[PDB]
Amino acid sequence: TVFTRILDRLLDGYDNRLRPGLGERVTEVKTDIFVTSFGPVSDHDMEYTIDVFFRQSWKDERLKFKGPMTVLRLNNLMASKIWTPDTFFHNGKKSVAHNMTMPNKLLRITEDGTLLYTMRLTVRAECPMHLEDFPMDAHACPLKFGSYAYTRAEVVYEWTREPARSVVVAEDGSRLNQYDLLGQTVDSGIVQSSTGEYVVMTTHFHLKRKIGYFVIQTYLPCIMTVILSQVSFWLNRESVPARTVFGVTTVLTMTTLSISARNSLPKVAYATAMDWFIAVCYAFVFSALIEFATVNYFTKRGYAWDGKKTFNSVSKIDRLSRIAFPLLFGIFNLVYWATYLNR
Amino acid sequence: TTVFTRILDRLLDGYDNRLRPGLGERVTEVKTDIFVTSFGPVSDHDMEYTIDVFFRQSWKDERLKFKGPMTVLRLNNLMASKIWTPDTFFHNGKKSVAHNMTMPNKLLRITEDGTLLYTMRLTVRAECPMHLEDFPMDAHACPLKFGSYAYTRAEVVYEWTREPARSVVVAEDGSRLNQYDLLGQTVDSGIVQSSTGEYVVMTTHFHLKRKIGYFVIQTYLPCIMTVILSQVSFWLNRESVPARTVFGVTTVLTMTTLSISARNSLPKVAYATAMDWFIAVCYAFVFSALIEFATVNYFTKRGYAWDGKSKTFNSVSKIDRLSRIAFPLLFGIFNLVYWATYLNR
Amino acid sequence: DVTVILNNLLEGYDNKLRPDIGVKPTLIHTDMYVNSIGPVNAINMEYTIDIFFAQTWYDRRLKFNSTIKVLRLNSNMVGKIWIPDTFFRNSKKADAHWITTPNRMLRIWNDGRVLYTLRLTIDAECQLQLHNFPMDEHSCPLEFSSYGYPREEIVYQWKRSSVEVGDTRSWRLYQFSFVGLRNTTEVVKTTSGDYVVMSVYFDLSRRMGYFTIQTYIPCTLIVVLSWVSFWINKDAVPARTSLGITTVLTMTTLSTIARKSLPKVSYVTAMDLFVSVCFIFVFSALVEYGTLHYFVSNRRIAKMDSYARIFFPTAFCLFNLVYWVSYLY
Amino acid sequence: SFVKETVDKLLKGYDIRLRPDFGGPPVCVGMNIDIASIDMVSEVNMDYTLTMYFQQYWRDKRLAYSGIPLNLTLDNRVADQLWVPDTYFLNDKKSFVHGVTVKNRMIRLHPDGTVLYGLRITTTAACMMDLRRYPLDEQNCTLEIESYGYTTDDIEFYWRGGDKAVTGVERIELPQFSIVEHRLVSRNVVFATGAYPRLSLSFRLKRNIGYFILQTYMPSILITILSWVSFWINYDASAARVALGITTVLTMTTINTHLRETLPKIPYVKAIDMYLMGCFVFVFLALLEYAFVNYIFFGRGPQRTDVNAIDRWSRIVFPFTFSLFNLVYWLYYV
Amino acid sequence: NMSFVKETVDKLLKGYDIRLRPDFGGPPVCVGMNIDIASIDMVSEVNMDYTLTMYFQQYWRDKRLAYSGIPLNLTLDNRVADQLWVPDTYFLNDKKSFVHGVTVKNRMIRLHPDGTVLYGLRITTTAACMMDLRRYPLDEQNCTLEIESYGYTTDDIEFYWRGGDKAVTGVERIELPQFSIVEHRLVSRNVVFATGAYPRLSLSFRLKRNIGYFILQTYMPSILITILSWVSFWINYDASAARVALGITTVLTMTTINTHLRETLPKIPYVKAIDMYLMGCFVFVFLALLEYAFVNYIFFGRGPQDVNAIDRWSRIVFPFTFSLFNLVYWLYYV
Amino acid sequence: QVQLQESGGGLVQAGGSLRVSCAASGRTFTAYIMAWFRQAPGKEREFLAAMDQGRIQYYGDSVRGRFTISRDYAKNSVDLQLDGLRPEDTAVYYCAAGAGFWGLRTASSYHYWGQGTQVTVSS
Ligand SMILES: *[C@@H]1O[C@H](CO)[C@@H](O[C@@H]2O[C@H](CO)[C@@H](O[C@@H]3O[C@H](CO[C@H]4O[C@H](CO[C@H]5O[C@H](CO)[C@@H](O)[C@H](O)[C@@H]5O)[C@@H](O)[C@H](O[C@H]5O[C@H](CO)[C@@H](O)[C@H](O)[C@@H]5O)[C@@H]4O)[C@@H](O)[C@H](O[C@H]4O[C@H](CO)[C@@H](O)[C@H](O)[C@@H]4O[C@H]4O[C@H](CO)[C@@H](O)[C@H](O)[C@@H]4O[C@H]4O[C@H](CO)[C@@H](O)[C@H](O)[C@@H]4O)[C@@H]3O)[C@H](O)[C@H]2NC(C)=O)[C@H](O)[C@H]1NC(C)=O
Ligand SMILES: CCCCCCCC(=O)OC[C@H](COP(=O)(O)O[C@@H]1[C@H](O)[C@H](O)[C@@H](OP(=O)(O)O)[C@H](OP(=O)(O)O)[C@H]1O)OC(=O)CCCCCCC
Ligand SMILES: CCCCCCCC(=O)OC[C@H](COP(=O)(O)O[C@@H]1[C@H](O)[C@H](O)[C@@H](OP(=O)(O)O)[C@H](OP(=O)(O)O)[C@H]1O)OC(=O)CCCCCCC
Ligand SMILES: CCOC(=O)c1ncn2c1CN(C)C(=O)c1cc(N=[N+]=[N-])ccc1-2
Ligand SMILES: CCCCCCCCCC
Ligand SMILES: [Cl-]
Ligand SMILES: [Cl-]
Ligand SMILES: [Cl-]
Repeated sequence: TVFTRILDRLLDGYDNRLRPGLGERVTEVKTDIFVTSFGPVSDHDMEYTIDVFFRQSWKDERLKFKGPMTVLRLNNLMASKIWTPDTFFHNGKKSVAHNMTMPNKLLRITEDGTLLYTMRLTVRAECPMHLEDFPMDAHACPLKFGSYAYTRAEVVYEWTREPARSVVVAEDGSRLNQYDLLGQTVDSGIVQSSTGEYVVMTTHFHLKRKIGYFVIQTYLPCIMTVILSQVSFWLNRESVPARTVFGVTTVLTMTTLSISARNSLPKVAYATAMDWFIAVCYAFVFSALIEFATVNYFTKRGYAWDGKKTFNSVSKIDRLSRIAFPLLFGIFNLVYWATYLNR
Repeated sequence: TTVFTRILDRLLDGYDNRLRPGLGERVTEVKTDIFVTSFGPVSDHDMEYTIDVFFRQSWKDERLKFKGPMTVLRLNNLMASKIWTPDTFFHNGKKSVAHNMTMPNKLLRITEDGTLLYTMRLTVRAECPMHLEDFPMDAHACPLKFGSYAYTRAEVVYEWTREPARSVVVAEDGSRLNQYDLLGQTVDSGIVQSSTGEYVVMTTHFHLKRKIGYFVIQTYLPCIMTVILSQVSFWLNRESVPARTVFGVTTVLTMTTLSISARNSLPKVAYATAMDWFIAVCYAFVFSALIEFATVNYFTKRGYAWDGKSKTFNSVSKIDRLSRIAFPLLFGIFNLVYWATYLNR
Repeated sequence: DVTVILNNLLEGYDNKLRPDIGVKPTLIHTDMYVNSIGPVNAINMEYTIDIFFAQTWYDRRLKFNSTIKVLRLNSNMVGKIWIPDTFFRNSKKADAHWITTPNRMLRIWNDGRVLYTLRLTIDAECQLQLHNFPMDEHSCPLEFSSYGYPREEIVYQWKRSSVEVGDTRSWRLYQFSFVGLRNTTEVVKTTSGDYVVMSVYFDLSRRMGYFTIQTYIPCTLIVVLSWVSFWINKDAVPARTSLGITTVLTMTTLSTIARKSLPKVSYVTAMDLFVSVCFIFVFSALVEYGTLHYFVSNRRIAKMDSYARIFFPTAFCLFNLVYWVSYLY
Repeated sequence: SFVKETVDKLLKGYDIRLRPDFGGPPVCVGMNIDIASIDMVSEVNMDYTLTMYFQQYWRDKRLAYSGIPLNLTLDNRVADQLWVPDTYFLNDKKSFVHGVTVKNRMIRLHPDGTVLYGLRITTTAACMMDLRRYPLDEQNCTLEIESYGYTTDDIEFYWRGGDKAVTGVERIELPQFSIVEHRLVSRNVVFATGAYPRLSLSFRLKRNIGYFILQTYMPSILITILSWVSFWINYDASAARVALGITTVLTMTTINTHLRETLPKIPYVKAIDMYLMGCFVFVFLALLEYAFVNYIFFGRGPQRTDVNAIDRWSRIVFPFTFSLFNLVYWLYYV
Repeated sequence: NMSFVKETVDKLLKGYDIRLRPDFGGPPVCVGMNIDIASIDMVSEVNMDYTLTMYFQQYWRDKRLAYSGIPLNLTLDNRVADQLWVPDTYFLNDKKSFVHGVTVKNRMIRLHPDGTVLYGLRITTTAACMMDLRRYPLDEQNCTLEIESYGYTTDDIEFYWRGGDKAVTGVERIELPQFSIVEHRLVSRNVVFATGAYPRLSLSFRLKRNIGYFILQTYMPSILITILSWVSFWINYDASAARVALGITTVLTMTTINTHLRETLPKIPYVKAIDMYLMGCFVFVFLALLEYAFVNYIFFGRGPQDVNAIDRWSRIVFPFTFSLFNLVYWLYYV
Repeated sequence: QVQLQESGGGLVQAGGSLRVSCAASGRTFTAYIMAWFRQAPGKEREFLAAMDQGRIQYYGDSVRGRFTISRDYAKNSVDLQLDGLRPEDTAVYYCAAGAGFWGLRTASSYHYWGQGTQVTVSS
């Protein structure tokens, strides 16, 4: 009875087309984010998903009410007749407002006139990733939001608490498979545009890719293939079919490994750290068979050494290759791993 | 014009669309018939099929009687939404579409008697569970079940308009199947009890048989030829150690290439299908042929082969002689048993 | 104060009528800010672009005398006033943004000037000519116009600073690099009438870093690797045969990735020409030994290895000269 | 002012539930199509996606106005207050009207009462495809235009500008297909219940063979020729002829396995499968040839028709039978 | 009789305020919930989610809707739910859910004379399940569904499973392709916060993956290749062409198995149990090929300056160590 | 081996009620259509009832309203509650299970069958 009377007399003379304090002050909106789940990061789309409880609070003098209760609760129909901030995500791609089984929104009005607007959102935001150090790369995915139509002089956004404590990520919410969430940086700023200056609230979620999968799928098979190609250096020079098959099949193995490695990586047109490692391994396996061609060119006798005439001596090229090839590959690995793991 | 407009305005007077016709008096009977314009693609990966239908429903609402020069009316979408219609839903429907291009593909006609004919054009994506144990020689009866969502058997009952077999009609060019052949449909009705009550369900099973020709050329023939190729090495001389060693491993690699590609044609089931056993048996024969040579090579004394002009030379291996008969015969026995079993099913 | 102004503007206002209808064409000044040009899907012949699209026009029905010089409003009044029916002609799929509110802006000045902006994600059609792939350049257009109003009713015009781009390094151009921007205006005749069509052209050049490491270098090495048999003695029949046939198998494996990201075009691309020629060279290397083996052992041909030691490396080097000079210069 | 009075008068008393000439002759609706693009011709899904400007022309005397020598183009929202034909596409899997920046819809009123109604529609129309001759197949995909609730007594369809109603077909470029021709059909589907109008737009698409020559046929032909090289290799070289023979079999398998992934999954026998399987038999028989040669010399040698005769006979029959196989294959499918 | 029902229904909704919950100034409204799981499908490891279609029923008593004189349960039209108060229940882990709308929206409102309201909904929900796949494919997963009120605490609303542990039905009828539902569990609890306690209902399933698919497709082919690499140990040391070709082809075959299983298996970018087994078999075939190089070097490199002993030692250690590797692997994961 | 064993049933005085059960082993029939068939001596084999994975209960016209079929998917069994027994019901009651291809009322569409159970209604 008394509750119903209060609800009907709130919107009498209320104009939702006008922000609170229009021509009198600047509408201050206090926002805090509760990240329930940092959703999957899509490298192929340069986007990340995030499920949040986006909360916004502001004061509207026009909605003051005197009554038995201090907090009112509005249905979605009545909440659509009240001015709300036009907050949008600058880097959002396709965000979803959940509607099961009802609209996942809640508007509360206090007696003083303070509104609490909370909604459950699935935000797909753009994360520009420079994959040149893949898979040993780290990315700082941003989350920028602010008012679309109201400039800095009309609506200002602030964090409800200290910026560090305003954005809260659930302790058991990480939905990341190939990434580790290293924390977030919370800040606010001003962006100047052709439609005026706006207040932008930014959050930078820092991520580091986990390298364990690529070590056992890409690096280890490639390293063992290079070792296998260098194994043929210890075979006798007279076994021409054996070392020839040893060379091409290792090259074919490197081709198989290189093709599968690039399939998982998103189709960038530039070279990543994994591409250079495979290219060097490809050259080492290629050089192993070229070395045998030079060795075979100086083999005088086709017959091999017997168990007990003149026999071929061990190639000096082979002896130097048994040291140069393992050393040069070992040097490359130390240069490669120290260059990228240190970053 | 004036008479027609007068009836439309007068019909909705004192009408409550929240109540089914005959509420508290009798049972609302709905006559249903289906015209299948196109039986769409069947997805084995999702175990679902798409079907395009013209869904026709007919019931009697005494509250909508009228008298006028015309005998049958025609209501627009706005007026049809103000009249009670059955809450028909598809029990196994996953995500269906009601077409509205360019206008809502619906039509509601009212006879002076009060009979309402409701037609709508729908695309239904139903789920068709499959027993893939006989793949690719399997046959499925894909169901299409529908009925009232809210009204139990004591409130709304569904019946087929004509005889049940003649109430579901498939267009002669409707079949849009690539890997299946639609053999026919059986039309029936039943009863389901749930936590909310007992409901009438109208069912239609579409019987599909999978085409086998594609898998024979792509999978069965290459596997059979690979197994024959592995047994061909038995006719090579035992002194050709590099030749028969290359023969054994490369046929195993060939089987691996064929086995990987054949598996991509089927969704991830957790049981061995008919094609899975064929690949495994073919894999064993190719594997065992290479093991056979390792035994033959172990008893080869001399490393030189017989020269045409003629010293002592290796005799033909008894293991090779026995394998030239045993291996082709065992594979032939497996093929006859395998094809007799599944094709008869 | 503002409430009375807003009500009077809509008092007796017909949003079904274009401003200056029956008087003169409605001039609409259009701006555009490109947030990011998304991926260029060559298979579907399309690309994604995210823009802030701004339109400015004068509506004398929205004049108001007041101390307030401009009404900075949200999307609430968008459906109450006349809005241009601007659509993108090459758009395969376009979306607006509705999180957390309709991403739209409406600003009205006291002299009747209206500023209406919205945020749009567009999957615009772009027919790519891939004859020079992966050394190809494209100019993907973004065309928009009115849907029902011909040139006698709505005329669009670019401002001087119309199309503005941001960082251009945050864009999702994995395969391409943004090199330039062009804005044009034209009139297109249809069955309905003559329409003013505004086009924005984005010039993109593909980056060849991935194709060098993954396609050109591996194919080049295999061709060189097939030349090893020329220095192998002709008596080594198993060695030269296995070397010749394994390189062909390896070359076939690499031919899988030659045409992967691009659609099934029926014209020869630059990459397909390089891979096909490399396949012919490794094909001829095995055939060269087959002819040498038949005439020497199986019954000047006997000096074919000496000729192959020079002819094959020279022919492939000459091919690389013609190939790279033509496509890169 | 006067235009505003005219438009308000037209909509005042207008009954959207009544078609033009409700009690009289059927309303004649003219249709023309401007096809923006055709894409996503899916063999797997048996459908194609088409974007078009679909225009409908009809006369409504209730919307006739005098004194204004202009054709009134109104806001697209006025289409909800006017009667429009209940046109639908019979073979439409999924279609939508574009809605950026507004709903891509046009209403243009003419002083005589003629209504021009335009819609920008992207429709996924379904066509049954016979792919037994793939890739040497010519498809024919149609678009059926019909009235859902009216018969020929109430509505009639025709192609406005009969043979030139559909435009933009010549400007369509498809990476895989070539549009040989398009046809316009206007007919009344006669039933006992009633005659229903229908307009039919059909295209004949010819698949381009240039892609498949370089990707499928030429790789298979060259590998088959390589299997013949072992015929000229000496019968003594067991490790060379077997390695050449079995690697070409593996190479043919690699081509077939790769093509099974890069080509649409069409699970029935096609022309492309017959040629790949035919080339697989030739490389399989070429490897069987050496086994017969090896068995004759080494198996039936000591017992003691000619080893060199079999190789020499194979150097002619294999090239001849393969060329004969190509002649039968290409003539039957081209 | 029907006229009397119509009078009752209009009387109930006259003066009804949807914005207020039942017993607004009194005890919390107790909402009883049952779920009829029609099906569970698309248990995805890549997306860490599962899809289920269910009949979601909610029961509560509203004295404003109690009626007398009618011994029937008033099943009203589904659109009457917009004129009644319904709980604001949502699913926490839900990623994308919808209510089916063919032919109409799949919801029901059934009123009872005592005032009980039955609110039914047919919902397909894609809920999120974080899966620990380190034991894949020998892993048991735990998929939950969390139901909560958006804006009501235990002071205003309360949740309970109607029927106890029989609230959720249809779990026994679910047949998953690659999973087995070991058990389902119902949890009713109040999430206590500083502001207040929030009711929550949890429905959790325990899925156990079936190993039959992976045994015949992943494990057995790798075992056979590893055994084939041991054939080289029974071949004479001087047969360099035979032993190297066999050893290097088994390395290539293992790579082919691993690279293709990478595409076939779900893209899970971290170490799993299957990855350990495949890498273990790859090392064994790597050492077998490396074993011959040691044998070859001993005879030919250190010769002029027992190879049979090395092969004899390899014929025992390799089968034994691989069997030891299998025993440790299966015991740790099974 | 897959075995279907009909349990319960026998001679019954007219007006009694018999609940015929059918346990299944060797294969879970949760995705199969379990049905009950009747074969009078010398006449034919008659479909009585069927229940599928979706709990849809199909009944023959001669036994509709009298016999109730139920399935215990957890126990992999199907039950037939016989009410309103008449002397014409004296026959052998069979338990079947199959995919219902071309069927769900045809005996040939069921691959798994029970040994039968003699239910005699003597009066
Ligand atoms: C065949 O059937 C299908 C299915 O029914 C039809 O598809 C439907 O088409 C209709 C008509 O176009 C749409 O209605 C409008 O929708 C827009 C867009 O918002 C909705 O849709 C968004 C997604 O659309 C996108 O994807 C779909 C596919 O999924 C695609 O089809 C579409 O083209 C587009 O690409 C949703 O994201 C959005 O959800 C968000 O908002 C919800 C609340 O609205 C909220 O619950 C969600 O959580 C989420 O936040 C939403 O569903 C609406 O904007 C639009 O509403 C405005 O315009 C209509 C015009 O008639 C008007 O009546 C409304 O009142 C409203 O206009 C007011 O607000 C404007 C914006 O603020 C303002 O500018 C106006 O001035 C006006 O404001 C005035 O009134 C308000 C009070 O109302 C007052 O406060 C102000 O002060 C002022 O006085 C329509 O609802 C359907 O959405 C669409 N549905 C689907 C599933 O596609 C299809 O068209 C049919 N085809 C044929 C040929 O018949
Ligand atoms: C990729 C390698 C490119 C090499 C390019 C350069 C290739 C190049 O110049 O080879 C010549 C020589 C080959 O030496 P290698 O030991 O292989 O061959 C011996 C050499 O030919 C002797 O001269 C022969 O004895 P003789 O005097 O006739 O009695 C001897 O015959 P025999 O004992 O059987 O009777 C042969 O075995 O190599 C080097 O000296 C190392 C060069 C640097 C090697 C650097 C390796 C990294
Ligand atoms: C998978 C195969 C498993 C085989 C397992 C069983 C393996 C097993 O037991 O091998 C031994 C033997 C090998 O016989 P095989 O013909 O290969 O070898 C001959 C044999 O060793 C003679 O004894 C030698 O003659 P002798 O010393 O001078 O008098 C002769 O020397 P030569 O004439 O060159 O001078 C050798 O060539 O095999 C069988 O007898 C067939 C058994 C059944 C084989 C069933 C095969 C299906
Ligand atoms: C084509 C001209 O642009 C526009 O008409 C336009 N439309 C919206 N916005 C702009 C201006 N601009 C480029 C924006 O990036 C923009 C940033 C904001 N920051 N906040 N919070 C808020 C609004 C912004
Ligand atoms: C018909 C094509 C045969 C190709 C054989 C290549 C080697 C020829 C040696 C004379
Ligand atoms: Cl991730
Ligand atoms: Cl199909
Ligand atoms: Cl790109």
